[PDB]
Amino acid sequence: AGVKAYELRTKSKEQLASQLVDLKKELAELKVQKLSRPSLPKIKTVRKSIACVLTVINEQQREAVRQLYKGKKYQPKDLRAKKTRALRRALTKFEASQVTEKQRKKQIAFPQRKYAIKA
Amino acid sequence: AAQKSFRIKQKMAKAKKQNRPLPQWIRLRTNNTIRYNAKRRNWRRTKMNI
Amino acid sequence: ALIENKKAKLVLIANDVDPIELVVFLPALCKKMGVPYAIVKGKARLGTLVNQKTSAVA
Amino acid sequence: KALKVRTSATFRLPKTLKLARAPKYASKAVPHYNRLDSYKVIEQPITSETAMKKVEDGNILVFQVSMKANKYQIKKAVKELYEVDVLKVNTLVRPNGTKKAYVRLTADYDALDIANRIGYI
Amino acid sequence: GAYKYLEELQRKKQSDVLRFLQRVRVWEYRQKNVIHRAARPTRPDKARRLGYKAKQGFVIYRVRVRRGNRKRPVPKGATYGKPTNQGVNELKYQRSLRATAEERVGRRAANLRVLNSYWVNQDSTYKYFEVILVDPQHKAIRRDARYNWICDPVHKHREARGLTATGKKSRGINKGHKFNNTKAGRRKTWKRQNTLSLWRYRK
RNA sequence: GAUGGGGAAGCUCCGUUUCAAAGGCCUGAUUUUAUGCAGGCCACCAUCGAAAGGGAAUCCGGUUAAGAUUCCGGAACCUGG
RNA sequence: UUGACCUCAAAUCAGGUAGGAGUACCCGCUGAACUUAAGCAUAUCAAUAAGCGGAGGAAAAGAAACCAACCGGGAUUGCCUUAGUAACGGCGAGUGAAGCGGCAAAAGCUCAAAUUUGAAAUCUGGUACCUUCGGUGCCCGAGUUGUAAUUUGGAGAGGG
Ligand SMILES: [Mg+2]
Ligand SMILES: [Mg+2]
Ligand SMILES: [Mg+2]
Ligand SMILES: [Mg+2]
Ligand SMILES: [Mg+2]
Ligand SMILES: [Mg+2]
Ligand SMILES: [Mg+2]
Ligand SMILES: [Mg+2]
Ligand SMILES: [Mg+2]
Ligand SMILES: [Mg+2]
Ligand SMILES: [Mg+2]
Ligand SMILES: [Mg+2]
Ligand SMILES: [Mg+2]
Ligand SMILES: [Mg+2]
Ligand SMILES: [Mg+2]
Ligand SMILES: [Mg+2]
Ligand SMILES: [Mg+2]
Ligand SMILES: [Mg+2]
Ligand SMILES: [Mg+2]
Ligand SMILES: [Mg+2]
Ligand SMILES: [Mg+2]
Ligand SMILES: [Mg+2]
Ligand SMILES: [Mg+2]
Ligand SMILES: [Mg+2]
Ligand SMILES: [Mg+2]
Ligand SMILES: [Mg+2]
Ligand SMILES: [Mg+2]
Ligand SMILES: [Mg+2]
Ligand SMILES: [Mg+2]
Ligand SMILES: [Mg+2]
Ligand SMILES: [Mg+2]
Ligand SMILES: [Mg+2]
Ligand SMILES: [Mg+2]
Ligand SMILES: [Mg+2]
Ligand SMILES: [Mg+2]
Ligand SMILES: [Mg+2]
Ligand SMILES: [Mg+2]
Ligand SMILES: [Mg+2]
Ligand SMILES: [Mg+2]
Ligand SMILES: [Mg+2]
Ligand SMILES: [Mg+2]
Ligand SMILES: [Mg+2]
Ligand SMILES: [Mg+2]
Ligand SMILES: [Mg+2]
Ligand SMILES: [Mg+2]
Ligand SMILES: [Mg+2]
Ligand SMILES: [Mg+2]
Ligand SMILES: [Mg+2]
Ligand SMILES: [Mg+2]
Ligand SMILES: [Mg+2]
Ligand SMILES: [Mg+2]
Ligand SMILES: [Mg+2]
Ligand SMILES: [Mg+2]
Ligand SMILES: [Mg+2]
Ligand SMILES: [Mg+2]
Ligand SMILES: [Mg+2]
Repeated sequence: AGVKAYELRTKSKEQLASQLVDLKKELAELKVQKLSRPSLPKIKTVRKSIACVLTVINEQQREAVRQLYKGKKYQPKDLRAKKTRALRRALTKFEASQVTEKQRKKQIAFPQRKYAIKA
Repeated sequence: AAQKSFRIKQKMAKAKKQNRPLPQWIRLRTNNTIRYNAKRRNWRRTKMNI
Repeated sequence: ALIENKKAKLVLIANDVDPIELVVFLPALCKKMGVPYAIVKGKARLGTLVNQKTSAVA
Repeated sequence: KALKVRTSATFRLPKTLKLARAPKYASKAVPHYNRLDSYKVIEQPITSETAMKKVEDGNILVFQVSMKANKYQIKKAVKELYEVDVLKVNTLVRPNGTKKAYVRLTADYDALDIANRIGYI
Repeated sequence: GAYKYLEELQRKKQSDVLRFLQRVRVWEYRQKNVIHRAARPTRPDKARRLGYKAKQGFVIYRVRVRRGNRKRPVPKGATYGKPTNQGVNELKYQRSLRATAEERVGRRAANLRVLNSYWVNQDSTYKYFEVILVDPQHKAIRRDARYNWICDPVHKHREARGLTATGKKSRGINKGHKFNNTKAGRRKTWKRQNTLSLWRYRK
């Protein structure tokens, strides 16, 4: 059978912890029964279920942290958008659009005008 | 030998678990070109060199 | 720039300046231009009348 | 006007005030869970033709234990998952990678009654 | 500005006033370390016309280099070759010591960029240079578009590739018939004149 | 064999206590309180390096297809609190 | 006694950066010899291999302290060509550019040296708030040993 991911996001931190303890008793009883019978494929469909509970809990904990650093500077590093190293050590779009005040007068007075040859 | 470190003994576990033939269900698979185990190591002929 | 236009009245010179090449020509300018110049001890008491730290001339 | 008298002929670094950390952001922002759980210390009961002779006769309850567990973390894992007191914890590293644990129980707690209770005999 | 007065006073190096300050500063800088922080420029006219602005980020370092020729590092003067290259002592190090002075402060402060450098003082054993460095990650340098080009990653370690005032001089990048051996790069003008170009429809 | 330093275009070399502001233990002070401060002291000044050097403290009996002064039974010792 | 300046430190102080890999191409340093000269030492191989430092998707060069001697041209790079010529070389072997012309591509510019002086008008950081790859307000600081505005040689500034 196995658990589903969308039915674990509607549960609290206490209920997901209480579900996670019961799933580790499932391996603690079926690894005992693993040496009795020569083949037990039932252990595969529950170790992926613990990997699904540990994903929803890790999802709810990180989203709780993202709501208190929201709207302020100095967020932690793993919450930052990485996207590469080389563009993080680079000029931002505001700092690359910084034109000097002398060239700003030249762009207003004489911009790149359009022209054509027809007559 | 017999009074060793853990790092030397750690590679002995990988060297022991690889000294075995192929499983019997390997040769029956679809499109298999493997006929035997070519990495069989014997302690008398080819030493592992740690 | 105020000495060359004869617009200075009393020029103070601080001896505490460690880059001395900034300040060696200041008694030379005030001598030819007729500006009376004074040498005062410490650039720290010149920053109290101006609310700065380094105020070598006034 | 007078200076400070110095009774020693050696000038040294003055003791200053070292501040404690008041960080603007957490380092990893998530308190990580227990890396070695109570269900991760013990991983498999060992049922050989020799390990079962220590359960019935020697009062030794043999477990297979992960490599990151000492004698401390095995004794508090049997007392938590079973409520069974432990006299001694005895470990050896197997030659095939994992670690074997010989756990001798007390005289008041029998090892054959806990074997058939959980499922292996 | 009064920096025109400092410009003519600095040109009289063998005057009676700049021979007193030469001897005090050659002793003060020798008792300090080889590469140490200079918290204030001693020549405010030279640094300003090289690009020093009195704000947060522009850092002056003072550096010391040894004086003389480059002895060949071969063991015991043994060449093992033709007698043309047999000489050891009289090899004279095709880079300027001003560029070596810029390179040693680059390895120590790898988070700053070497802008320029200038001579201050010397003796028979050392040369003294005040090398100006610009901090690129400071927000006054990331803004203020006069100096936003140093944050571009093609200017990483300009002192090691010859892009400074003494780097382009030692490489010999100038305009002229005298600079035909190197005008845009010596190893680039060497490969344009020895590449045997074989076309599609061969002439 | 790092560091402070001194060389070297540089990979790195020398030195290791030498032209260095190079450090941590006992106790008292507190009854908003946690550990800041008053001392009295102490300058020793990385670290690695011999399962035959130095070096705290266990024995006998029994036991397994193969384990032992390590398990069991009995009897001791040392270190730390 | 107390408050500053200057210089130099201390921090598991607040938050930022490099160091390594790759290395075909690219920027410098350093640097041979076999071979050729029918020997060999200058030369040649070669301002190459190896070694070393440092970047990017290109790098580098670049808006003349230029080419020219003409009715002058007009940043740099690439190609055709000049040319295998001028010249260098026991002028021995060998080595060897550049100006013009045609074409691909074409884009130019800003810092100091000036008194804002009837008003540091400039900027980092902290904090509150928000249409937050940012802005406003506030509080410290950097800074007069000079931060904005103006101009930088083609001009331009101060007056009328
Ligand atoms: Mg990264
Ligand atoms: Mg970053
Ligand atoms: Mg042994
Ligand atoms: Mg043999
Ligand atoms: Mg052999
Ligand atoms: Mg070996
Ligand atoms: Mg053991
Ligand atoms: Mg002169
Ligand atoms: Mg400063
Ligand atoms: Mg030789
Ligand atoms: Mg040689
Ligand atoms: Mg000397
Ligand atoms: Mg350039
Ligand atoms: Mg040439
Ligand atoms: Mg080149
Ligand atoms: Mg050719
Ligand atoms: Mg050629
Ligand atoms: Mg063709
Ligand atoms: Mg043909
Ligand atoms: Mg060493
Ligand atoms: Mg030893
Ligand atoms: Mg040791
Ligand atoms: Mg020993
Ligand atoms: Mg011994
Ligand atoms: Mg016995
Ligand atoms: Mg046994
Ligand atoms: Mg035996
Ligand atoms: Mg016993
Ligand atoms: Mg007893
Ligand atoms: Mg005791
Ligand atoms: Mg910190
Ligand atoms: Mg690198
Ligand atoms: Mg390389
Ligand atoms: Mg080169
Ligand atoms: Mg050479
Ligand atoms: Mg050959
Ligand atoms: Mg020959
Ligand atoms: Mg021959
Ligand atoms: Mg020969
Ligand atoms: Mg030769
Ligand atoms: Mg040849
Ligand atoms: Mg050559
Ligand atoms: Mg190479
Ligand atoms: Mg890249
Ligand atoms: Mg680019
Ligand atoms: Mg392109
Ligand atoms: Mg121009
Ligand atoms: Mg004409
Ligand atoms: Mg041209
Ligand atoms: Mg010819
Ligand atoms: Mg020849
Ligand atoms: Mg010839
Ligand atoms: Mg040649
Ligand atoms: Mg043309
Ligand atoms: Mg432009
Ligand atoms: Mg300006």
